[PDB]
Amino acid sequence: KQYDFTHVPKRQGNSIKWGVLKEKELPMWIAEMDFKIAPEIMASMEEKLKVAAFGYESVPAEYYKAVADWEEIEHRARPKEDWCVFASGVVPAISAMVRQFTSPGDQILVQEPVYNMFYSVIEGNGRRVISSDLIYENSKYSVNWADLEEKLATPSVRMMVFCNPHNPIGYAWSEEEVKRIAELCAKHQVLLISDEIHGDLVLTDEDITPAFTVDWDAKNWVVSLISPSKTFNLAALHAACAIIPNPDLRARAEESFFLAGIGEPNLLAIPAAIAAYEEGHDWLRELKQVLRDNFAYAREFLAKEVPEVKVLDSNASYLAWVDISALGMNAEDFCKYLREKTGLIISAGNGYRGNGHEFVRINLACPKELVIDGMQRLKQGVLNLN
Amino acid sequence: KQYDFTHVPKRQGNSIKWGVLKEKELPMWIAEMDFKIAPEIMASMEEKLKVAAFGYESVPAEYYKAVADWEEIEHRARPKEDWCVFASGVVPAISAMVRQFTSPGDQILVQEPVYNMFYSVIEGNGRRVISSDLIYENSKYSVNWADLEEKLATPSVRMMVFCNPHNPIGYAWSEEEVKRIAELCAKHQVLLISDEIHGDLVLTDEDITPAFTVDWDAKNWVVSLISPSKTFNLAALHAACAIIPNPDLRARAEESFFLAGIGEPNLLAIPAAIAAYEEGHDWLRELKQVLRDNFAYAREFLAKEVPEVKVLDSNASYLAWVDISALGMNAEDFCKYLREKTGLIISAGNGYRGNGHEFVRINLACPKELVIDGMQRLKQGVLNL
Ligand SMILES: [Ca+2]
Ligand SMILES: [Ca+2]
Ligand SMILES: [Cl-]
Ligand SMILES: [Cl-]
Repeated sequence: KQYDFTHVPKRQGNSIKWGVLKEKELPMWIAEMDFKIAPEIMASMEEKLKVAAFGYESVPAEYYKAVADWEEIEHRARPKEDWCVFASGVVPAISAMVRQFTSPGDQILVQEPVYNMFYSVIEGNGRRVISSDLIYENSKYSVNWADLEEKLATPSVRMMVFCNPHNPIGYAWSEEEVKRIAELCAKHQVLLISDEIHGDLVLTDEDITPAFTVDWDAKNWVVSLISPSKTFNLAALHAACAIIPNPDLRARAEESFFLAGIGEPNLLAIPAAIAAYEEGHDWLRELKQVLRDNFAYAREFLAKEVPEVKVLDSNASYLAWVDISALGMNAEDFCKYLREKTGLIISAGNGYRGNGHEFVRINLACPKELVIDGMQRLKQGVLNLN
Repeated sequence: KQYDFTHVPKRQGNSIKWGVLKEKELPMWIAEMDFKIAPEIMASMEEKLKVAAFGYESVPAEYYKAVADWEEIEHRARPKEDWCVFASGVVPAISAMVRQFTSPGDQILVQEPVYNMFYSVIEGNGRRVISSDLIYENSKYSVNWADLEEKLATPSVRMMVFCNPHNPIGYAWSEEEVKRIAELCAKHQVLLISDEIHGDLVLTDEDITPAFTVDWDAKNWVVSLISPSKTFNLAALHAACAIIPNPDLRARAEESFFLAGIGEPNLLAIPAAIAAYEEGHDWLRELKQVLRDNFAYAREFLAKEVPEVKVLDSNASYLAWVDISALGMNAEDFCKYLREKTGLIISAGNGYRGNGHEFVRINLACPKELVIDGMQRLKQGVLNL
């Protein structure tokens, strides 16, 4: 390989993932990777530090050009650069747009189970979550299209937060799916906020369909949100981008980002994001193969060794979604037991709502040696359930 | 000198201060310095980059300890470490608190002329600015205390955004003034948001009185906002700290920061702020020597060579507030003219409201040679009018 995917980066003491651990505990919960970032990103960060003065920065045209170039090359989906607006994070941009584009008490639609932060930003802002729950049958999730449309058609339903690809299930929607969702939203005058943060991590020979690509009959109703954070192991960089084709919505979102204090870059966001999006292609290619290898190992190991659990077929993300229903234990209980008995720390599905209490989420973006250790621990934990 | 106050940092192309300038142009407008940062802070940033993976960060106890040690050493005012809450920036924290601690339509009190971004975050959020204007007489500003109180006691006036020290005028309020303002707010059930971002830049023997030092029960109505950003030339670091003695108000503020997306540090904020506040004392000491020398030169030069303008007396900040009323030109017009004629770029007072249309603001946090150049350009501008 061209890059290092074998050694775990040594963190400083205030790391969430690696701080405040007990001896020999193995964290596989929170969505950050245990790989070094692309050295091309590191080089840009080092060069920027050498300025040795960190005053106010603008977002340059080159930022948006980088975003468009990356989407073109990786997804054959080139947005117009004028559509693009810097924000310091995806979830903060969602929070700002909740406040700008809905009123207190309004309902915002999601598809449960889904990323727990969506509930926080909706409910924390005094909006109300409504779900069109994903249907779970024969170990796969699907949409109830009539139920989704009925809910979208509700007067008080004003926005849809769409996870594309969908976390935690790891599903990159088909083109026809994304188009149908956009069409339904536009039809019912519902803003479609498409959170595309996992969009570079499709592991099959498929690709995402960014919301911004939909036909002009619906394109004015959509916002696509992307960031290098998940793709490149840069949660703390605080660089993201909203892609908003409608100019009036775009102006208003931009104002909302400035109000929230999320519209101006920190001292690294610009050079580091530009380096990721212009020079990170090769590193990503290699990462995807490391991830495929890890998922293949996990799937084979659990199928053969722990038939009590079922790793869902998923096509995107570095997070495995594992049906633990056959164990007959609430996931929160199971994960607490597992950590106590084995030191393995994985995420309980409960906070994703939907049917999440029957699932655990396992982060596989780590060296193979850590995956092996974790699988062994998970097995021992299930075996010891007596 | 132990540290470098003579070379201007060479910026990348997206710098606001230096970014789009004509050859020859001399920017002395926006409040960032033309000095390299303390090497101790650079060292901490370099060390952090070694991690080469930048996942999620907590705020360590060491961060609050650093803040408290800094305040103790530099201001003789140690906060309890428990009072402290990280935020990604002072203005963004003010914005969050406007939304959490007031309702749409409420009035938020300032003292004009004052930092223009206070108006943006009040009005943008759908609150209404109200001012108790600072009275300008005999080349000095003062407070109209009866007017201030009348406004604070108005039912719809819910918060005061208090600039301590006051930008753009450069005034570090006395202990008695800060205590009085806090009392007035508390008595009238108004939250005092004390923006203390210029507090480490008092250039006289005077020192700031942080709002968190006021006696109980007024103390339960105050929030002190600090940051290494102005002190250390770190605006883009996005590290700040709210100091909030009232535990319930503090928890609510923290919640508001997370809700807005400004509660989580970026991948440099923690080590860099810790370095600044633990190891930055000697650099700051030397900086104040250079700033005093710069101000002394500007005052001497303008008194002798440009009697048509008047630099107001100020005890804090690296920004000079200069009365240009004798020129008989709106400040915005004069600054445009000045830039065209001489290439000097200074801030028109208009945007600070109050009586700012009669003033210009000049940033003196640059090498002495740039100050000498800029003062000469100013002279050239004024005399050629
Ligand atoms: Ca193929
Ligand atoms: Ca076996
Ligand atoms: Cl709207
Ligand atoms: Cl309140």
